[PDB]
Amino acid sequence: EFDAIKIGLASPDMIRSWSFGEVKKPETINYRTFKPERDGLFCARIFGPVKDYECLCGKYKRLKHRGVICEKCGVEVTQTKVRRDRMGHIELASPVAHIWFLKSLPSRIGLLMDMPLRDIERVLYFEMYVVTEPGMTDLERGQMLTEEEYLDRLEEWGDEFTAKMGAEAIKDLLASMDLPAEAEQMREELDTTNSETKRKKLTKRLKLVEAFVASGNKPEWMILTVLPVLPPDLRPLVPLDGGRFATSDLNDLYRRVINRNNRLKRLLELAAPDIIVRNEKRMLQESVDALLDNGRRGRAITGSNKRPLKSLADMIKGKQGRFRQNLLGKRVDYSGRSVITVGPYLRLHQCGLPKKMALELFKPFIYSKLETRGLATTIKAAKKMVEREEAVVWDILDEVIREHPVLLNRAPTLHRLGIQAFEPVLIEGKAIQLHPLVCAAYNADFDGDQMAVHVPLTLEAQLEARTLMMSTNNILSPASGDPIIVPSQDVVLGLYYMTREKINAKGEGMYLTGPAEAEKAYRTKTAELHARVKVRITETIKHENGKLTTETKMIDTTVGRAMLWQIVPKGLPYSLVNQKLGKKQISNLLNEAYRKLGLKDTVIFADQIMYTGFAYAALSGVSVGIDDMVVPAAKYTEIAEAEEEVREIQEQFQSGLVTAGERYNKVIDIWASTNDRVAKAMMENLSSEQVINRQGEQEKQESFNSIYMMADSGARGSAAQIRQLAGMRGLMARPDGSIIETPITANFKEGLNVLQYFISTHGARKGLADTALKTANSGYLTRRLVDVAQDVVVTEHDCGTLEGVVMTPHIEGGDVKVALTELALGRVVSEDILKPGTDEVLIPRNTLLDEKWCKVINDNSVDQIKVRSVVTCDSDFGCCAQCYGRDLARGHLVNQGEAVGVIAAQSIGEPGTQLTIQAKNNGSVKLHELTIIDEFGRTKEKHKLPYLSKADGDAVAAGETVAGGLPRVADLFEARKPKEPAILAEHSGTVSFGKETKGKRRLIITRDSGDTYEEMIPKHRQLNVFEGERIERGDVIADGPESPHDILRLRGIHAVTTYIANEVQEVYRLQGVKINDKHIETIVRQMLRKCTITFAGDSEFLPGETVEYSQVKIANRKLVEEGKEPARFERELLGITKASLATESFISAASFQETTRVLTEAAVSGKRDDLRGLKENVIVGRLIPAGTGFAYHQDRQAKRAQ
Amino acid sequence: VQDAVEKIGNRFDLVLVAARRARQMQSGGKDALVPEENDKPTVIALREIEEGLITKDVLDARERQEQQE
RNA sequence: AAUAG
DNA sequence: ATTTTACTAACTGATAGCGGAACTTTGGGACACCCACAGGTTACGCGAAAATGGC
DNA sequence: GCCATTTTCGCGGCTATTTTTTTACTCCCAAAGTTCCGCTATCAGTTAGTAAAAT
Ligand SMILES: [Mg+2]
Ligand SMILES: [Zn+2]
Ligand SMILES: [Zn+2]
Repeated sequence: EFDAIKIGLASPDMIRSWSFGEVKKPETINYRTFKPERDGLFCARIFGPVKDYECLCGKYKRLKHRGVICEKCGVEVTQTKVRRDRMGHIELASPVAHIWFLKSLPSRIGLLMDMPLRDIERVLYFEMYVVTEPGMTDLERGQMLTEEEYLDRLEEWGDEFTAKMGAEAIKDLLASMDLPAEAEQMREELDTTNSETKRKKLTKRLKLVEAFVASGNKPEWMILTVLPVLPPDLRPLVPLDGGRFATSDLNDLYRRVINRNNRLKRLLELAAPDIIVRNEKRMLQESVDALLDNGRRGRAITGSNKRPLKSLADMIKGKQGRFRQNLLGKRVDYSGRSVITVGPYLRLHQCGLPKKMALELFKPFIYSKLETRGLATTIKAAKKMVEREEAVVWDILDEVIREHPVLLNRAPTLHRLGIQAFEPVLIEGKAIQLHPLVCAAYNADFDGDQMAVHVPLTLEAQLEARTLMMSTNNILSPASGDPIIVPSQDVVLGLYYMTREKINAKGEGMYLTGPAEAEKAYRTKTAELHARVKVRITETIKHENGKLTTETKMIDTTVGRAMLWQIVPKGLPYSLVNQKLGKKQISNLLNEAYRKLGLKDTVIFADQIMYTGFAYAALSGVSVGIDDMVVPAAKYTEIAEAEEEVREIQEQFQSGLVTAGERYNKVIDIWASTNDRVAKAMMENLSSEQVINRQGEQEKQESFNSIYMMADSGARGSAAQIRQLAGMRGLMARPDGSIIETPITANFKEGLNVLQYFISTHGARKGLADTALKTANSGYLTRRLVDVAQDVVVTEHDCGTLEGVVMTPHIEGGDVKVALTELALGRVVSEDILKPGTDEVLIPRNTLLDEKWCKVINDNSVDQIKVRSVVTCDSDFGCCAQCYGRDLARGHLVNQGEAVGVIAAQSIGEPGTQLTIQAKNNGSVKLHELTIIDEFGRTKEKHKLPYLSKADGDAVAAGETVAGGLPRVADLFEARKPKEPAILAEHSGTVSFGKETKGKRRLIITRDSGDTYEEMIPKHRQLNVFEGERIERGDVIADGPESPHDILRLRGIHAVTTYIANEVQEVYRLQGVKINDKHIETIVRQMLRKCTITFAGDSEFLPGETVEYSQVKIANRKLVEEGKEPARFERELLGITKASLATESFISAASFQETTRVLTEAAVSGKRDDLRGLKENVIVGRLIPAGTGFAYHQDRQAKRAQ
Repeated sequence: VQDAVEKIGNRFDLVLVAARRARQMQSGGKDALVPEENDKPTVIALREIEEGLITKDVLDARERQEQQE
């Protein structure tokens, strides 16, 4: 229907065209008949009838008279919904300045007229005159006159000049401006200017002036003469129960405006003294400002409730505004909510849904099937049958929900796995049954959690639920590619208990024909689960090439391991099961099943694993008791020794040998060492036991203690928590953060006393408060990321670019922090991977790196590769599939139409709650910094070289001595400048000292051309530069934190990308969060979207102008095709908030935040929104240009092309 | 639905093709090319796509044949 | 405001 | 010869119109002299950008 | 006329479920428009009766 949204100023004629009448009275409704009053705020003659196809007269009262205007009343015979669309207007007695174009800084009226805002308000507030037509006089336009001076010069000159005061004066000044003449004048003055401040001022004003010329807007439209009036049904006056009426504040504001306008007209008719008229004009301006934006001018007008009235700006803006409350999110039909319980019998694609809840949700479907099969004659009969709850209704409900998927949601929806589709199974009850294996995806536990349920209606929505959102499709984490349905808690415990090994168990040494006979022996009490036996195992191995090799052989194992092998799918080794299975081992089993067998086998295997784990956790009888907390006997001796040595240190303090700080430090170290020793003794005592073997000797066995089993299996519990249960609680911190000298020398088994419990509460409260506040901080960060990255969609397959990024193993010392395989898995090669010391092309260009090619890279000892990146993609809009690579949630190359920006933002934002020289290897030494290369050729030690045993190339043997989490991420993604940033070498050249000017110092550099560049340095700067040295560009002169903007300016796009990615990944890896770097690269790409033009060239770009990079690239391609001088630009790094606010579309920018500024700028500019991103199409109700809608939008782009 | 995405290649394209086929079996009078087995039109369309009977080109060809007739 | 996750 | 039906005339209710008096509603007036207002508020904090001030 | 310091401006997680608020105050009169009850009168619909027709 429509292809774009156009915004701009409104002329008086346009406002009159919108209007169906003029509001002349502040009347709303009669106080007896409750009918609209004529020419009032609710007039039926202006806005439409109050009843469908009726008039206030009651004369024309049917559809026979549609479109006929009653002569007695004037009310058109039509529908009542027209009162939601018909607008009105007020003819203002005096012009009024628009508050947005006056006080939304910077002021557009002031910028256009080149007069300060204070002067404009002085003219408006009737304090100072201003010259409109200077005439044949020394007076100039825009020069201010006081009343005294105005009277003086009125006597002096007379009618030669015109001087006015108020909004009429500003309108006359704006109407008399010659815009092309001003544009020429600013261009000429910019040609012959040197100061950068005046250059900025003239470039801003010139941009405004030429925007006004191009848009067709006239400046005097910024001063209102006709005021539009909203439809009444959008500001309703509706009756409540008991005769009370509820009204909108807009009615009060409009009534104030109308009353003051009528009083102004009456005063002008009475020829009142000028002071009264000036007062009335001030009040009219104040009333209109309050109606448009309350509180911007001054004291906000308040109603009888003593609270500020809500204006139109408040209608459209804010968290509670129309954009966010009603347009970006809505309340929906066919939805429900209930508490969630656990269904351990369900399959991964099934969810237990209550019968009554399904009956309410699927009601139209039940009506349709009752009508179809003849059980109900009409729809009212079907309604009666459903209300009476007949058995045939239940059969119809089963047939309806037979294969209809349903969507389950849990708030907060931190990532897309917070909504998944399931096949419903009708259950008796009122609680939703949720599959256990999906709980980790939902962050859902059964302690009172509630879930919402939605019914997809159309066939497309049903197929989207089945194909995309179904739980069996989403078993990999889109953030990292790791499985997300890994078993936890009881399952793991069961699999741990069944696969453990016991010495001299019943049935040891027995020979078993296979898993079935192991199960038979277990069920007959012949052998225990933990009996060491020999079992004939038939194992099938599916190789990389697809070879299926079957080998039968006798393996030493346990009964439980074979019984578990019974459910393992064919194609996997028995070594994955022939061990004790903790959480990590089961994770490995599922990962190998996915990597070597597929998706269906993995789903069946996961279901069987969870069934078996539950069953054998039940059969184990694992229980927690007070005797399971074994406190070591060494704890008391260690406490006594620590106390005695603390007394000795106190005695030394009283002798003056050591200071107070030393005493504090060594007491703390004493207690920390004591805690470590007690923990070690407790773990050693709890981890082992002594058993009698078959020969009768004593053997050491791993303990079957319940708490030890729970912790070791990874089901629940860790070393620190067992420490607290059976060892020492340890040193605790004060609310400010300092450590208390005496620790809690008691565990939870013994019980704390009052002081120890109070000290514990000190830290417990801090933890809870920190969680509560970081929730809001993380939410705001995630929203900002989603806004900045919402437009990134895979639009092509290959962009045909040769650029890429250099990838190397991450070395932060003597060990690898992360391997090259983990970084390269899923990325497309950009330059051929030649074998080291050889010219054979091991891996060609444009090949996805999967597990097989990762093993190939690892075997041949390759250090540095080059891969395609989203930051270096050349696509005009969005990115292409090759520059992105593998879709982590799907395992293959990313498909066209995938909204990867939203995925990146969710992947980064979801873990925000969790957020708070001697050689060690043998090889040679290479200098660049210090690098220690192994014999294979891989770089394994990267060390700094401050300004050495072995020189360059000299081999070194091992042992030779050659010689704040979430705020940090937010500051990195906002491109914040550090407080004391490092001073970097602006240009490459020879350093030279300079004249130490008072206050702060200066230095100079001589370039290769002999030109001298002067740098300004603060006094307190430990300069690392020496005269006569040719410092390269980007070299550090003064040490300090590095600004990302300086990195971009002096090193390039790759350097800033690496910096941001490394810092963010350092923060995330400190806490153990696995997030792929392509998400951070997508965000950084959205950060590098603007360029400032340095050379104007011949393209339609002004110097010093911040414009979109894609537009410049397209223009440069066109100009090169035309063989003309291209534009020269410097790319800019913006924060995610600033980048979001500086997008091309004003709908998205307004929907994000700062609605008034965005709308004011768009209105003065006359912007046009093409609806190219997701948010715009969400707001206007259209299909998003991603995924299933992608193709649709493409088709339209063809039809517009044709 | 791994077989269906293997036969089509793109999940979004598979959704669109299956939606067209399901609308043909539900709103239109077209009959299934596989045993229905008490299945909804969406599942029937997915099974037909998996069997290789229904593709985008096949649907376009049948639409062209209907237009010719 | 209070409460649940 | 009898029974069903079509035709017609009279009754009655709804309804548009009118009368007229009560009822609601609007505009004007009031002559000792009176002659400048509120009016609660705020223990935020942080970052940007925009407006002032310094020499 | 640029370098720093003070002043505004806008922002601060998502789903549920329990429940209204409260000061402040002339009177009278004449003139005008509107309403409410009662009556009239006309038209259309309904119903009862009787002749016309058919069995
Ligand atoms: Mg919970
Ligand atoms: Zn009317
Ligand atoms: Zn690309």
